[PDB]
Amino acid sequence: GELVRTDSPNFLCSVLPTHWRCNKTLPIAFKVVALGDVPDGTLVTVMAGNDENYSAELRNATAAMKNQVARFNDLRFVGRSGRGKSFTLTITVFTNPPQVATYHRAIKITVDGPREPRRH
Amino acid sequence: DKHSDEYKIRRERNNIAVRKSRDKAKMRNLETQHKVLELTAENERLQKKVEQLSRELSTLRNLFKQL
Amino acid sequence: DKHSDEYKIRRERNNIAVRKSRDKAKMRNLETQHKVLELTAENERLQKKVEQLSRELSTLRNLFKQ
DNA sequence: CCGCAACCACAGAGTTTGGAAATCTT
DNA sequence: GAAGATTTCCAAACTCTGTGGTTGCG
Repeated sequence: GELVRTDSPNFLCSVLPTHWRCNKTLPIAFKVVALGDVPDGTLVTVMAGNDENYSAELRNATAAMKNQVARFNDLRFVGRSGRGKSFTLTITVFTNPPQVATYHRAIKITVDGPREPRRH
Repeated sequence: DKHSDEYKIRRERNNIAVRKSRDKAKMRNLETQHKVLELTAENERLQKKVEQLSRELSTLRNLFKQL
Repeated sequence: DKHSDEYKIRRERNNIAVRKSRDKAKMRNLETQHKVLELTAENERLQKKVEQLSRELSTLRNLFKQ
């Protein structure tokens, strides 16, 4: 789905919802794109950071590069981000040498994810 | 327990839910085969007109090329 | 009796068979989906090939003229 | 007080998995 | 008919959202 520039000018990645429910599947498929040239089969990993949580547990945080893209299957966020705080994840392309990219204040992980205001 | 009133009811609804799903998947599968024919028809159709535009442009080029 | 040696063997035998067969089912299911994408690929590729030649003929027509 | 944003639990619809029977096909 | 294959039935184990009870904190 629509993509966005990263901290790095060599890689683009999928846009993410502002806030989503921990351990729930995302609206789109998370994918990383390399503008330069990168060897298919290049392992790519995603970590999620935050002041509060140093690194939050994730599911399907690894993916093999293919045709300049490393599509991720049902990537998932286990750890939470803390009220009002967002996760700043770290994409890490495993080439020679390993390359790094960052998407700042990317997604928010709460136990409920977006909910409908309570009718009280 | 296996004779609870809750039991049977919960159980009997799950059953309905299952019928639903089985039906659903069985259906998607079919729609897929359909989706495959659909395209096979298109590749055949595409393939025919492709061998056409190749003969027609290879013919026009023939009068031209050899004069 | 749903618990008489004979039945029991016959039962297990069938199970052995439903397992094998469910398996085949899924496999065939995947092949299809695969086949699908594999077409869509070829289908898209052919559409170009047409475009390519359609233009190419519009050129040897506008060319025969001039 | 109230409503928002987070947590926790925890119903209830969906799904996937697997052994029985029925139904088929050979 | 007989044997194996396929399908239909369900039960059980989980997975996928939702909603309700609470709570600090504007």
